[PDB]
Amino acid sequence: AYSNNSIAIPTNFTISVTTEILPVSMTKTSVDCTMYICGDSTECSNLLLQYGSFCTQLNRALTGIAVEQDKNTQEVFAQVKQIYKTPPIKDFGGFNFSQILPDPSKPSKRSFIEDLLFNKVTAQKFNGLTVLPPLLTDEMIAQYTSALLAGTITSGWTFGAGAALQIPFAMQMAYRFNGIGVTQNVLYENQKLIANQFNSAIGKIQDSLSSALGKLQDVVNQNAQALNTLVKQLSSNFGAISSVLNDILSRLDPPEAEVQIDRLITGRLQSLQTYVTQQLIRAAEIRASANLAATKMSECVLGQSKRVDFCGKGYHLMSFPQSAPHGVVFLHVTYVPAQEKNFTTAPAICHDGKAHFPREGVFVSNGTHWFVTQRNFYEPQIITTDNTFVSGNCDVVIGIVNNTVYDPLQPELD
Amino acid sequence: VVNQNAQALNTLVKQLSSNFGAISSVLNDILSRLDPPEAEVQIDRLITGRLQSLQTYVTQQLIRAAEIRASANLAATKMSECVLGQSKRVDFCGKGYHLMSFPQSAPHGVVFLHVTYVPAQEKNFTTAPAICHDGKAHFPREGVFVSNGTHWFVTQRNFYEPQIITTDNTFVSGNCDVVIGIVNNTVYDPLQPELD
Amino acid sequence: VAVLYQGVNCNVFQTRAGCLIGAEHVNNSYECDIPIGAGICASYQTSQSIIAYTMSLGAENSVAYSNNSIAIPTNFTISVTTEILPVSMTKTSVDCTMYICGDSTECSNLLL
Ligand SMILES: *[C@@H]1O[C@H](CO)[C@@H](O[C@@H]2O[C@H](CO)[C@@H](O)[C@H](O)[C@H]2NC(C)=O)[C@H](O)[C@H]1NC(C)=O
Ligand SMILES: *[C@@H]1O[C@H](CO)[C@@H](O)[C@H](O)[C@H]1NC(C)=O
Ligand SMILES: *[C@@H]1O[C@H](CO)[C@@H](O)[C@H](O)[C@H]1NC(C)=O
Ligand SMILES: *[C@@H]1O[C@H](CO)[C@@H](O)[C@H](O)[C@H]1NC(C)=O
Ligand SMILES: *[C@@H]1O[C@H](CO)[C@@H](O)[C@H](O)[C@H]1NC(C)=O
Ligand SMILES: *[C@@H]1O[C@H](CO)[C@@H](O)[C@H](O)[C@H]1NC(C)=O
Ligand SMILES: *[C@@H]1O[C@H](CO)[C@@H](O)[C@H](O)[C@H]1NC(C)=O
Ligand SMILES: *[C@@H]1O[C@H](CO)[C@@H](O)[C@H](O)[C@H]1NC(C)=O
Ligand SMILES: *[C@@H]1O[C@H](CO)[C@@H](O)[C@H](O)[C@H]1NC(C)=O
Repeated sequence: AYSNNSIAIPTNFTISVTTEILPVSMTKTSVDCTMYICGDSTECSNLLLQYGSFCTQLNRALTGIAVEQDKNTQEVFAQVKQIYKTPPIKDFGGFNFSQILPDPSKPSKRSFIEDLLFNKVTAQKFNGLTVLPPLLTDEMIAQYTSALLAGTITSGWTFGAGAALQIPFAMQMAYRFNGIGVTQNVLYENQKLIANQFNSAIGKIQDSLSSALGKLQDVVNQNAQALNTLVKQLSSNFGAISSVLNDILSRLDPPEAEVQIDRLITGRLQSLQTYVTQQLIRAAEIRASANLAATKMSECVLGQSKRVDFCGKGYHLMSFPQSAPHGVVFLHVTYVPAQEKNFTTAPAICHDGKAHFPREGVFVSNGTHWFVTQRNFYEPQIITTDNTFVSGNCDVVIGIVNNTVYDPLQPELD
Repeated sequence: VVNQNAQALNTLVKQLSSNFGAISSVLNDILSRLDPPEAEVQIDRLITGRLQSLQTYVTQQLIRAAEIRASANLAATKMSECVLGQSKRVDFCGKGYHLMSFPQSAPHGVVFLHVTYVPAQEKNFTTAPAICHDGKAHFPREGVFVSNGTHWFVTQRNFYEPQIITTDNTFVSGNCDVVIGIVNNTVYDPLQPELD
Repeated sequence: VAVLYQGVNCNVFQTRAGCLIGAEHVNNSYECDIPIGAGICASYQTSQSIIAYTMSLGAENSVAYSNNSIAIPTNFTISVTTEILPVSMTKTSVDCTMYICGDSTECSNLLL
């Protein structure tokens, strides 16, 4: 229902925690050029000398892809070069943080949620398909995620722009409310309710991740499928008589075998060209996912964002990053007002003959009453001379009513 | 970028010298060592090999152009956000707090120069979330209450500046029983001697 | 030099990257300099030689957390920083006739 004289104001609010997943890197692979076309044959190298520039381009291109996974891993999990210790005392005002911070007695340095994500996560070398291992282990990555998680719980946002500064958590959350337009007294009046809502939403997340991940197994699926695709090409002919070079060499002198060897060479070289171009496109797609995740790391975690729907859904408060195989997991802590009530409203108020405009609030009315409240939450205040400012007369305002203003200087006259 | 272009050109030039299975790479030697009806297979092998080289060169240049355009759009957004006005995004106009920025030209590119605002030294202090005067709670307007341990002040959240606590720096919104951490300390009203 | 192998299981130093020949393993860890893989970073320090060590994560510092104490900056600095970005690349054009065919008529006929 839309009207020219009405407004509805939030009265309660709820907190909720939202998950989003993004891939960060992908399996590194290096494919020899000679071995794939030629096994242990000496004559198979000689016919390949004419195309030596193709082997040098194909070996250089997978190296240039190989360094990109190292830059993608090195740009998201490293916004600080200081490892912040984790305090022993665990009282943070009633906000129970026993799930995202890692328990010391655990033998691995993951916490509980990283293990749930680790359990959800799902000879080849003879043909020359080598897999190189990533530069960083999951324990050192988990050391970086533990430093980043500790820095928001200890220093707020002023540790990634400068040297760390301590601050209790009770003022950190009130600093986050004034950034979205809410007075801080709503935090100080209802801390136990939000703390138990935050603990219940963490338990809801533990139940939701345990019941999904459709964007972190596919990137492994594409590489494993494409590798089996290059495997099956070893048994194709291309209009040849056999699929094994030593069988051609064992049965027919080399001059009477060059017509089969060149026909196998062009086909296998063409399949290498296909595999290399497919890896270049997927690597560029990963580069795009990596730069976007690095911006979310430097935007949601450090500082607070003024962009609607950049971190979660709702008015963003905090984030808590986690680490899982080949990808990051963000945990946004949004704020969503709940109950509302319809009310009569007015742009301005005339009293003395001067238009009284509200400072930071909006004028509301209950019929018998006239109050002012903050835009994003209900709290009724009487009209005073410290809550409005005067400007001009009352004839230029289309919608104005009459109501008396109490001067707080009346007892000052007594 | 200059290195990548000079390699991509040099490989095109080097591929001219390979026969790709032929008995010579010089077209005039093909036309002199066979009749064209029998030299068409050597010419077609050179045609297929040079077309494969040109195909790979073109695909490589299409690939590089898309990344260069992505970097140009990123520099455009830094041009309209770092140079003009301030941003409130941290780690997107250089380390720490950013004030203004200064574009400088460079061959195939641009160099930005930020002016960063970084705190340095600090001092330890005993805080309080809120202060109970006479039944009412006094929350600071935008400050945070600090105290050396013998005097209580209020200041901004990023720079030291002691100021005497006053009724014009706090607003009341209830009582003291709903707030844990509140201390007992009186508040000065500067208007009382003005009434005398 | 120090020759490193990838899949070869053998100053021999055996790692998860392969077999490492010609580097003296030490227990003193440093900031990474030359990355090899699996957490191994080599350097040329003390006599000085090609040494092998497990990388050192960031730098340690103590954190101080209280339930009633705050820290307020009292001095500030001004500095400048640089960021380099490429905006364009060299424009090139290649003719489909001259590259494929030098001087010849049937080489143009075959390309119809
Ligand atoms: C705003 O919503 C919260 C959460 O529902 C309310 O908190 C509950 O209040 C009732 C009061 O009887 C308690 O029994 C519950 O335990 C509280 N929390 C839960 C888990 O629901 C709060 O009272 C609501 N406030 C308003 C203004 O209605
Ligand atoms: C936090 O929750 C866990 C799991 O229920 C519990 O074992 C722990 O004691 C709780 N800690 C606090 C501070 O209540
Ligand atoms: C708004 O509240 C008034 C006062 O109770 C009531 O008369 C009216 O029906 C309400 N309007 C809506 C939108 O329900
Ligand atoms: C608001 O709408 C009502 C019903 O159409 C109308 O009578 C009244 O004049 C309107 N007031 C303004 C300020 O437009
Ligand atoms: C406010 O009071 C003036 C003077 O009596 C009157 O002319 C005007 O119509 C009133 N407006 C209302 C009813 O809000
Ligand atoms: C800090 O914690 C200690 C131990 O629980 C407690 O005695 C003290 O009152 C707390 N101080 C504040 C202001 O929270
Ligand atoms: C503060 O003063 C009130 C009233 O005298 C008293 O009841 C309360 O215990 C005092 N609290 C402290 C912290 O001294
Ligand atoms: C290397 O070989 C030795 C002897 O067979 C064996 O004990 C060891 O486990 C092997 N290590 C690896 C990395 O395979
Ligand atoms: C810190 O600030 C004071 C007062 O402005 C000044 O005297 C002192 O030289 C400054 N120190 C530094 C680190 O520049």
